[PDB]
Amino acid sequence: SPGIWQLDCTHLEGKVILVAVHVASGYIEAEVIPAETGQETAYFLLKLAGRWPVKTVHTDNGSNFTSTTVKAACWWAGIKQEDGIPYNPQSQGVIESMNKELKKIIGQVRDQAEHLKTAVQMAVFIHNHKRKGYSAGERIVDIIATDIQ
Amino acid sequence: SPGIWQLDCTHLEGKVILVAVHVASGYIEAEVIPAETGQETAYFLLKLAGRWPVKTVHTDNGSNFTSTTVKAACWWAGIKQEDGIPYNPQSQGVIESMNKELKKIIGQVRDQAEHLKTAVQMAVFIHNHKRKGYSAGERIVDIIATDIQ
Ligand SMILES: C[N@H+](Cc1ccccc1C(=O)NCC1CCCCC1)Cc1ccc2c(c1C(=O)O)OCO2
Ligand SMILES: C[N@H+](Cc1ccccc1C(=O)NCC1CCCCC1)Cc1ccc2c(c1C(=O)O)OCO2
Repeated sequence: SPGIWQLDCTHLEGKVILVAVHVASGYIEAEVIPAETGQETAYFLLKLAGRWPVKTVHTDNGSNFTSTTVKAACWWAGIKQEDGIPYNPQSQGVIESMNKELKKIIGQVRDQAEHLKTAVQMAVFIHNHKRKGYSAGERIVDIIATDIQ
Repeated sequence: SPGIWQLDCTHLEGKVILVAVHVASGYIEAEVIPAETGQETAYFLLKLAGRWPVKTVHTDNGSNFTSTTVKAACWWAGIKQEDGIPYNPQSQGVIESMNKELKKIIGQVRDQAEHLKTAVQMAVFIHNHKRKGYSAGERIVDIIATDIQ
């Protein structure tokens, strides 16, 4: 559970926002890319796993599950690559709700940046710092620290 | 000190590697950029502060210290921007040592990636996971968790 992350891809402004959610905390990392390719997804996972102890990734679609570049990055970084099949039906809804929340925040900051990627990072900042009581950023740190000890 | 980060800029292959070091842990984030500008530095700090509770940044040089875009990002993200003067002289050496270690790792993985940015992220991963004992990634989590609690 401390090491489990979920990939999520959403669209805005004719661009792609790639998101990794730390399932237990709701903490996120995200990036803007022109389109979701295996190489982009692989690179994003390499970045993520250098930053947090990523043990398992539930991929966002079967193309990234299949992608040999994504598999090579998971091998490199010591990540177990799994499917994202929502055997729990509430998984679909949680991700949907997050995409809607993120897009709403992006709208609230959109005028404060020229480039979409800036607004997305502002949205990541707000999402991770929002107290719900602890923030997602606080919850991820506590979960992993508990796990280390 | 859980909140204190130091910016560091180094060169390789005609490109710039921008590094943020969490001083208390030695944990790092890094990116490759064509050249160090106020705008790239501002964007890097925005990304960083969405991911970790950044209270203070010691900037790497007087141009990023002066930069109005860097100041606007520090304002946006709630970061106190400070100068990077090594009033403690052992600070110069620690960063120089880190740049040489990072470059060493980058050369050990350089053949495993076409693009420099990939090699740099592999080096970030290795650096943060290296046990010296605890790794830098373990230390940063423990430090911040203790601070929340
Ligand atoms: C396309 N190449 C192939 C390659 C080319 C040359 C040497 C080795 C390999 C190779 O397969 N290395 C194993 C891997 C190790 C970790 C992750 C993925 C693969 C890797 C790659 C993937 C994604 C990217 C890249 C790059 C890049 O080459 O820089 O740059 C930005 O997003
Ligand atoms: C240069 N612009 C000016 C701007 C343009 C339009 C609206 C507001 C502003 C504005 O100054 N907002 C205040 C901030 C300034 C810095 C950080 C947070 C808020 C911002 C910026 C900085 C660095 C970047 C960017 C961008 C971008 O516009 O996307 O893109 C990649 O690295």
